[PDB]
Amino acid sequence: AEIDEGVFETTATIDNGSFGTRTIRFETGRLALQAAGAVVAYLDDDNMLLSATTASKNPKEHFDFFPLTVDVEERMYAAGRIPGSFFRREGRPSTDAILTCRLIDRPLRPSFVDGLRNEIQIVVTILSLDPGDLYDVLAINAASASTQLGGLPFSGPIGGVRVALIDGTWVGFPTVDQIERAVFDMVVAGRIVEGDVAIMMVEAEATENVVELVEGGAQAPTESVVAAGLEAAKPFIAALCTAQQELADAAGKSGKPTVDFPVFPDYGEDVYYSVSSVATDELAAALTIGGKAERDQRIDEIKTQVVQRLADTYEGREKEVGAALRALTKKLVRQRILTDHFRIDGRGITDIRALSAEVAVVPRAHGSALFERGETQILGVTTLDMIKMAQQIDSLGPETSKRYMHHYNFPPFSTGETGRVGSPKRREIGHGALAERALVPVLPSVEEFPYAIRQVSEALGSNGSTSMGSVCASTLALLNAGVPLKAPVAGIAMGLVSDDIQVEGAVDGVVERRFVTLTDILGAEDAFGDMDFKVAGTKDFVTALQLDTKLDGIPSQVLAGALEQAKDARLTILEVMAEAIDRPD
Amino acid sequence: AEIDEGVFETTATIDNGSFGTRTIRFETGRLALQAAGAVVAYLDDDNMLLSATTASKNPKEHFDFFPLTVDVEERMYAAGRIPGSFFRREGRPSTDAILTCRLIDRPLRPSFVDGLRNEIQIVVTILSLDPGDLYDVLAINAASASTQLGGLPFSGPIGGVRVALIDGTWVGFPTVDQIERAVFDMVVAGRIVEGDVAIMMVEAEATENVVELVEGGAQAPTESVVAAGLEAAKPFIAALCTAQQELADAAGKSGKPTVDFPVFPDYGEDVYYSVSSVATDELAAALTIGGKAERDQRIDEIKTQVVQRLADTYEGREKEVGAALRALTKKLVRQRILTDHFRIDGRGITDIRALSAEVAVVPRAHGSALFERGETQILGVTTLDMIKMAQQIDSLGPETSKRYMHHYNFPPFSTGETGRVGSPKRREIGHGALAERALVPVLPSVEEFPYAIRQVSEALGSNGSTSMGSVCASTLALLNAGVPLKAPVAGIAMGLVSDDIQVEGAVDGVVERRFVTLTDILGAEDAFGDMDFKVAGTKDFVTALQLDTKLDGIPSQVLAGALEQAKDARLTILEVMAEAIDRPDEMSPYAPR
Amino acid sequence: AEIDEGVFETTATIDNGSFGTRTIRFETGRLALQAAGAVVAYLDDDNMLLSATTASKNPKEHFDFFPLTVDVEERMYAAGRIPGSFFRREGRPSTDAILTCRLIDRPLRPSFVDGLRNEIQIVVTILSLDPGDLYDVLAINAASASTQLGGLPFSGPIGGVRVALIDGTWVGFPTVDQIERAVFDMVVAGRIVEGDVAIMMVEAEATENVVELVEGGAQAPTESVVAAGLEAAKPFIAALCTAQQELADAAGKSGKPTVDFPVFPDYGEDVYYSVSSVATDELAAALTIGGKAERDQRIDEIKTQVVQRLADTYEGREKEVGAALRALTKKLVRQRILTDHFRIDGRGITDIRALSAEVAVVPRAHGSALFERGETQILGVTTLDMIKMAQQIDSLGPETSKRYMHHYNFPPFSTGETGRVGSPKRREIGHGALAERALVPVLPSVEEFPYAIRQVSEALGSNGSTSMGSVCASTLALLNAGVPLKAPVAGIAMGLVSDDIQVEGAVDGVVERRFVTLTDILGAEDAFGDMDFKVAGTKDFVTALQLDTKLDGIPSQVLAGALEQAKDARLTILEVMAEAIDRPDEMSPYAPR
RNA sequence: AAAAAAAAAAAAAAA
Ligand SMILES: O=C(NC1(C(=O)O)CCCC1)c1ccc(-c2ccc(NC(=O)c3nc(-c4ccccc4)oc3C(F)(F)F)cc2)cc1
Ligand SMILES: O=C(NC1(C(=O)O)CCCC1)c1ccc(-c2ccc(NC(=O)c3nc(-c4ccccc4)oc3C(F)(F)F)cc2)cc1
Ligand SMILES: O=C(NC1(C(=O)O)CCCC1)c1ccc(-c2ccc(NC(=O)c3nc(-c4ccccc4)oc3C(F)(F)F)cc2)cc1
Repeated sequence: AEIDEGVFETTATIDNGSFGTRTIRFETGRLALQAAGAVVAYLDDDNMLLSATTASKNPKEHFDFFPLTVDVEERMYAAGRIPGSFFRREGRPSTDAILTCRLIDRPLRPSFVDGLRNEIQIVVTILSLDPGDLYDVLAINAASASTQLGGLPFSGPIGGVRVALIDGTWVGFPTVDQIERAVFDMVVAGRIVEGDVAIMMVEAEATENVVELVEGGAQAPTESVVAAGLEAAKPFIAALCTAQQELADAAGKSGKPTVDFPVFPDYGEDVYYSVSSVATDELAAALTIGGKAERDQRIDEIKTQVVQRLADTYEGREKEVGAALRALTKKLVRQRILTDHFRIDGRGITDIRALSAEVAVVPRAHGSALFERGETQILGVTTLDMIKMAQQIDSLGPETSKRYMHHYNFPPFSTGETGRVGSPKRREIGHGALAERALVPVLPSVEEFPYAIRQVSEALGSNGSTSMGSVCASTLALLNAGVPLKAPVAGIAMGLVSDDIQVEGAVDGVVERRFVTLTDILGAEDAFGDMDFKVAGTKDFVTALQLDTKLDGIPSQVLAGALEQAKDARLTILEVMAEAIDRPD
Repeated sequence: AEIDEGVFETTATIDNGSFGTRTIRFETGRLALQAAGAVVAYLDDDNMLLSATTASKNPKEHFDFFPLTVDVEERMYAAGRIPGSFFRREGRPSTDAILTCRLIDRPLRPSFVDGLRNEIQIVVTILSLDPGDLYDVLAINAASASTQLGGLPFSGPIGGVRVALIDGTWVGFPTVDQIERAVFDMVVAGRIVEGDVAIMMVEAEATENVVELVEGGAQAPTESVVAAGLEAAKPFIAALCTAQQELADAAGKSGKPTVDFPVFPDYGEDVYYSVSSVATDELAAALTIGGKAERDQRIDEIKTQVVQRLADTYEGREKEVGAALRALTKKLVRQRILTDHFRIDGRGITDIRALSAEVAVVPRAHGSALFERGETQILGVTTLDMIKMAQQIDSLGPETSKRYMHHYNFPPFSTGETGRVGSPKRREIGHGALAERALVPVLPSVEEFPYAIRQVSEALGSNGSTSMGSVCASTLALLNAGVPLKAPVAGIAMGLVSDDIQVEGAVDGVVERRFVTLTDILGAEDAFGDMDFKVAGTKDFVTALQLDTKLDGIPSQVLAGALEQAKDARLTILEVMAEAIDRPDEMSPYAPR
Repeated sequence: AEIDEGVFETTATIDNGSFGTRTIRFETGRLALQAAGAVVAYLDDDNMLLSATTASKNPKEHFDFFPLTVDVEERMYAAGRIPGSFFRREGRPSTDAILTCRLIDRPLRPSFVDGLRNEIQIVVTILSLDPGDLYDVLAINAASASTQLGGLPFSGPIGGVRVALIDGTWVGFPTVDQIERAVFDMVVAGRIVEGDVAIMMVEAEATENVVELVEGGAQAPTESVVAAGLEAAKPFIAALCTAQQELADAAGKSGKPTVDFPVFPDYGEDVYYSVSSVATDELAAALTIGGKAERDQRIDEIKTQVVQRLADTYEGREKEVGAALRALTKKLVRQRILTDHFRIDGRGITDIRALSAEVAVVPRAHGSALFERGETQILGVTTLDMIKMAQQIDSLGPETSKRYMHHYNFPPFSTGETGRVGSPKRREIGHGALAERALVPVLPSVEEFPYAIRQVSEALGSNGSTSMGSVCASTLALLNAGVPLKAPVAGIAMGLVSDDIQVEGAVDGVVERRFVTLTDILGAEDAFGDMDFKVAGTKDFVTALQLDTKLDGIPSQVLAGALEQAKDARLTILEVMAEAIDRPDEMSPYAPR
C-alpha cells in the first residue's frame, strides 16, 4: 500500500478471539535511506522500532567463517525517563538486549548461502514502548524484513511469535498482565516451505505462578500440551511471513539481485575425491576402535600421513584436504549411525553416560554440589544473604528487582585450551539464563523464605550439554543449603539425525526419509547431527525448553517420541539425584 | 634569559587596559629531559602545566594517514581534592579533557609535512589550577612550544587565545567572573605569515546571560561584531608566537635538525601522468551526468577499467592508481566550480537543498521531530524529568552540575557502512557539544521551568553538516514538548574554493588569489574544498560558531561575505521551521508536573 | 596415598613450637581432568583452592619472548556473601589479586627452558577462605604443583612460605592476629639444589605497630635480624618441595614427557662466531668512551656497520646478528666489571650518582617535592582531605579501609617512547605497593592526625630504580605538607654479578667463583647483572625489601656485605635530603583544618 | 600477559 510517494506499508492481524485482536504494521521508504535495507515496525500504534541492514563492499577471506553481527540499542527515552547512571547516558548492553540479539542471530545465521565472506550487520533501535508489552518478537520480525528488502542472498522471510497458555487457550502476543495468568510461555520462529510452516527455533519456559495455578484447577504443561502449543503457533507465523513478502513485492525488490557476492567453498571436488579414495578404509577401521586416547591418536596420525602426500601434489593446500577429511569423517559417522545404530563411543541410542552426584564439597560454603555425567563435570555453590542484597534493575523492561541470581562460568581449561579470562561472553549469558529460568518455578515465596539467593555454576569439564548439568547441580546445591524447594528439577540434551537413506528394495527410487533420535549427545554428535534440543523439568511437567533446527519438516510422531524419550531420561537422572539427597538439610 | 645553567625562560604580556594585565611564561631545560621536547607553562604565577612531545624510531608506511595522538591528563591534586570515585583514582577522560584534545589536534595536525608516517604523541599534564581560571588555551600554546623545540618537521609556532566581549571591549584571557559579565566568548588560533596573522581555527559561543544583558543596554553579537572580535585577537596571537620563537632560538635548536624523517607520497609522477592522459576526458564527461546513481556507476566503471589496465602495465600497483584518480577528480571538480560556477549536484553558489520539517513522530515521547535537508536526515527526541536527575559533575573545572544535556549519535549505517557500535568516539562528543552550546542561551530559567532536560540526536542519514541539522531538530523537538524558548535557533555550513588563476591578460605575472564561497556544502565539497564554516543563531544574533581552515590567510571581506550569506540561509530555514510550528505545545500527559 | 581409585594426596607439616602446628594438603586426580595438570590445595581443612595448567598445541615464532600468563580468580562465595557491585558479580581483578599474580610470576617465569614459544596459562581459583588467613603463599605452592604435574619442561618444584617475627621467634604461616603482634613479615620462595635450599624470591615489610613494639622492649629489625629470618625459612621450603615431589611421583608422571616442545634460539653458533671475530676489538674500544652520547653514537654506528657487512653473507639476518652483538656486548661489560672493577659510566663499585632534592615545586599543592638521582627524576605531590575520603575496600581479605593511598605513574615519554596512556599496568601497581609499604610504618595515628592522605608519584625521567626514588620523594613531600612523621625514610637499589674465573696460576681447571656487589645500578647493569635487590628504611631499621635471583647458592658473607653496603648508601642519601628539610612545615592555607 | 624496547565518509564457535 503506497501511502505516499516512495513509501510502502503492509499489515498483519493476530486474532485471539475473546482475548482481543492485535495488528502489526511494516513500513519502508522513509527512514535510513542509505542502508541496504530498512524497515519500521509498529505494534498497536504504540510500540515502534527501526531495523537497518548493510553489507561491506569487499569480501574478507582471512576469516574461515561467515561474519554476521547483530546489535540491539535500547533507548531510555522509549520509556520516558532519564538514565540513572552517573554520566546519564546508556552504557554497555543489558542482559535483555543480549538475549534478544541471540534470539535474532540463531534462526537467521543458517539462512544465508554457504561460503559468504562479506560482513553483514543488523542494528535494531527501540524507539517507543508501552509499559505492558514486550519488544523481542517484534524485533525478530523487523530484522527479517529489513534483510529481505536489502537484496542479499537470503532464504525467504522468517516469522516469529510468542504464545502463552491461559485457561486452555494459546494466546499470541500476550501482555505482561496476561502472562501473569498463564502456565507456559513459548517463543517460536519458522518459515514457509511449499505452503507449510517449518519450525526453526524454540525457546519456552513455565511461569512463576504455575504450581499455584495448577493447584487451582488448570492443566499442567506436559509433553502433549507443549506439542499442541507448537502446532497452534503456525498460523501466526504464516500470516507474518505473508505480510513481509507482500511488503517486499510492493517496493520493487523481488528479483534483480544486481550486486553479486562471491563464494568461497571449503574444498574442491577433486581434492575430496582423492581424499576419499585414499583414506576411506583407514577412517572406517579407525572409527571401530574403542576408547578415547587410542582413537584420537590413530585419527591424528591418519591426518598427518594423508596430508603428507596430497598436499604436495595439490601445490601446498593443506586446509582443503583437512576440510575434506572432516567431511568424509562426518559422512561415515552419520552412515554408521543410520545403518547399524552404533555410536562412536559404543553406546546404544537410548543410553546415558555414567552419572554421579555429591554434596558438601566446599567447607565454608552455604551449599555446594558436584555433578558428573561422562566427561562433563559441574561444580555448584549457593550463598544466602539479606533481602536488601537483591539486584536492582534499571532498564526498559518491566522487571525492577531480582531475588534469585544465577551466574555461569566457562574457563578455557575445561576443554584443555588457553585463552583470555575476563568478562563473560554472550553464550555464557545465554546458558546462565536458561538454567535460571529452569529453576525459577520451583522456589519458595519471599514470605516463607526471606533471603536473597545467588547460585554460581563453574564448568570444570565440558563434553556437551553443560546447561543441563548446571540445572542438576543447582538443584543439588540448593537442597544442600536448606532452601525448601517445591520439587527437584533435572534436564537432558537430545539429538536427531535424519536422512533419505536407501530402504529395502532396489532401483534407488524407493528411498524413504528416516529419523533416528539420540539420548545425551556428545559434542561431536551435536556437530555432526541434524537437530538438538534440551528439556528440563520435574516428574510432573516441563519447566524449560530450547530447540534449534534447519530441516524442512518434522512429523508429529517423531517429535512426540523424542519428547517421551527425554522424559524417560529425566526420570532416570532424578532417581540418582534423590539418592544423594532427598530433602532440605 | 638563562635563569640557570641549561634552563631557559621567556615571557609574553597581555594588556587589557582598565581590566588588568596578565603574564604568560614558558620554561625549558629542567623537567622531562628524555622526551624529544618539553615545556612548562605558567599563567599569573598560579596556573602551571607541562607539555611533552616524542616521536617513534621507525615509520609505519603501511598506514594511509599520519598517526598523531594528543592526550590531556587532569590531576585532581591540581584542585587540592581527592577523587570521588570508588577507587579514588582518575579514570577515563572527561568531556572537558576530550574537547581540549580536539582543540589542540585541529590546528596542529595540518601543520606537519604531508607523507609523514612516524608516530607522534603529545601529552599535557595539569599540575596547578586557580579556581577562577581556564587552562585550555594555555595548553594549546604549550603543546605548540614543545613540538617546536622537539626538532620535528613542523611549520612554525602556533598561538591561541580567548577573547570575551564586555561593555564593548574585547578582553584577552578573561576569568570566570569576567566571562559571566560578557555577551560572547571566542577561542582563536593562528600563525604568522609574511609578518601578518593568518587565522586557522575558531570556536565561539554566546553566553548564557546574553538575553538579559542585551535587555539591559548592551550590544548584541551580530555578524559585524564577531568580525571585529576576530580582528581584535591578532595582536595577542602575535605576541605569543614571538615569545615561543624566542624560546626556541635561545635553547639552541632552530637549525640543524639532525634527525631526518622519510616521507611516503601517495603516488608517483609517472603514474599520475599516465592516469591523466588515459582518463581526463572520461572523468570530465562523467561529472556532467549530475544524477547520482548514474554518475556513481560511471565513475566506478571508469575506475575499474583504469585500475585493470594500469595494473596490467605497471605490474600490480593499484593503490597509487586509485590515489592518482582521486586527485585528478578533485582537480576537475575544483576547476569546474571556479570557472563555470557549477556544483556536483547542479546548484548555484547560493542555493540550499530541499528542506522539510515535521513534529510528533514518536508516539510515547514528550517531544519529537524529523528534519531533512536534501540527504541529511536527523531525528530528535526530548525527555523531561525531576530536577534531581540533572547530571552531577566532579571534574577539575568550575562546572558542578548540568541542567540541560545533549547527546549525539552517528551509527555506521548512516553512510551505508559496517562498523562497531559501542561507546561514542571523540568526534561524536565534539559534534554533540557544538549543538548543545547553540541552544543554551535561549533556555528558560529553572525558576520558571523547574525540570531537567535531555535531548538526543540520531543521524539517520549523513551527507554533510549533521551538527546544524541537530540544532534545527532540537529546536523543533523542544517546542513540541512544551518548553518555552525565548526564540527559535537554526544553523548552516559554508565552504570555500580559492586559487591563483591568471586574469584576462598575459605576462603570467598578474596572477592574484581568487575566492568563491559556497552555501550548504555536500560532504564531497568539504573533502575537496578549503574550509568548513558553521554558523548558528536566532534572527537577531549568533549563538555558536566553528571554523577550521588550512590556507595561509583569508581576507576579512571574504569572512564578512560568508557571515552574511550564512545569515540569509539561516533566515530561510527559520521561516520553513516556523511554518511547521511557531509556539510551544501543551505538555504531554506522560510527562510529570 | 591413594585414598580413591585414581586420586592421590600428600601432606606437609609445619611446626611452630608453642605457637601451634599446621598442615598443607595436596590432592590430584579428581577435579578438572581435561587440563594438562590440576591440583587442589588445603590449609588446615578450612582453606581450599584449585590450580590448573594448560599449554597450546602449536608454537608461534613471531613473538620474541616467552608468553606465560597467570590469573587469579577470587570468588566472593568463599567469604559467604554476595558481591556489593551494581551488577552483583565479580568484575576486574582487585589489587590483591594482581599482587598475587606477580608473586607467582616472578619465581616461575625464569624456571622454564629458554627458547620456548608455546603459550602457558595458569589459573588459580579461590574456593574457601577462613577470615583469619591469607591465601597468597598457598597459591604459590599450588601453581608450582600443577605445573610440575603437567609434564612440561619445568625445572623442579618451587616452595613458598611466609615468616613473621614474634617475640624473637620466626613463625611460619601466621594468622592475622599473630601478624598483629609481629615486627617484621617476609614472603620467601626457593627450591632444592643438590640437597640445599636456594633462595629465588623475597618480599618483606615491617608492620604498622613496629615502633610501639620496639618501644615496649622488642628487638628492632636490623640487617642481621633479616638475615636470620631468611635462614629460618629454609626448612619449611624444603618440606613443601618434598611433598610436591612425592605427589608427582605417586601419580605417575615424573618421566615420559611424551609431548616434545620445540625451542627457538636467538642465534646460531656460526653467526655468533663471525660477529665476535669481526667486532671484538671494535666494541671493546667503544666502551672506554666516557660520554654517553658519543658512546651510544659509536655503538649504533658499529651495529649498522656489522649489519650491512654480514647481511649479504647470511642471506639476510638482522635479528640474529643483533642478538649476537647483544650477547658479545654483555659478555664484555661483565668481564670488564669482574676484572678491572670498572662500570659503564666510570663510577667506582661503591659510588652513588649525583643527588639533588627540592621542595615546594607546585604552587597550590598542599606539599610537593622533586628528587633527582643521576638520570632518574621523580616528582611527588601530597593531598589532604577529610577522614571520610578514605578508600572503602570490598574484597576477600581482612582489609576494609585505606587511610593512606599511594599511586605511581610511568608515562611513555619518561623513556622517550610513544605508547598508550590510561589505566596502569601490573608493574605500576607493584611499584606503588612497594613504596606504600615502605612508608606505612612511619605515620601518625588517626587520633593524633585526623586526615586522609593521598600521595602521587610521577616518573618524569627513568634510568633505574624509580621505586626507591618514589620512596624518597614521598618522604620529602609529606614533610613539606606538615605531616608529623616519626622518622624519614630512604631507599636504594643494589646489584650483584658473580662468575667462576681462573685465579693466578696454571692448569686452568682451578677456576674459582667470585662476587662483585654494585651500588645504585643503572638499567643496563640490571639487564646484564646476576641479581638485584632494593632496600628501604630509616637510620635504625629496615621497612621494605624486595629481591629476585636465579643463582644456585649465595654465601652468607656476601649477603651480609651487600646489606651493609646498602645501609651505608641509605645513610648518605638521608644526610643529603636532610639539608632540604628536616622538620615538618606549617600546613598550607589551602588545606582544610 | 613480560619488558627500557588516535584521524577520517572510507560478533560465531570445542577449535
Ligand atoms: O563441551 C562442550 N560444551 C558446550 C555445551 O554443549 O554445553 C559449552 C557450550 C557449547 C558446547 C563441547 C565439547 C566438545 C565439542 C566437540 C565437537 C567436535 C569435535 N570433533 C571431533 O571429535 C573429531 N575431529 C575429528 C577429525 C579431526 C581432524 C581430521 C580428521 C578427523 O574426528 C573427530 C571424532 F570423530 F574422532 F571425534 C570435538 C569436540 C563441542 C562442544
Ligand atoms: O556527513 C559527513 N560527515 C559528518 C558531517 O556531519 O559533516 C557526519 C559525521 C561527522 C561529519 C560526510 C558524508 C560524506 C562524505 C564524502 C566525501 C567524499 C566522497 N567522495 C566522492 O564523492 C567521490 N569519490 C570519487 C573518486 C574516488 C576514487 C577515484 C575516482 C573518483 O569521486 C567522487 C565524486 F566527486 F564523484 F563525488 C564521498 C563522501 C563526507 C562527509
Ligand atoms: O628507567 C628505568 N626504570 C624502571 C625501574 O627500575 O624502576 C621502571 C620500571 C622498571 C625499570 C629503566 C631504564 C633503562 C633500562 C635499560 C636496560 C637496558 C638498556 N640497554 C643499554 O643500555 C645498551 N645497549 C647497548 C647496545 C645495543 C645494541 C647494539 C649494541 C649495543 O649498549 C648498552 C650499554 F650497555 F652500553 F649501556 C638500556 C636501558 C631499564 C630500566
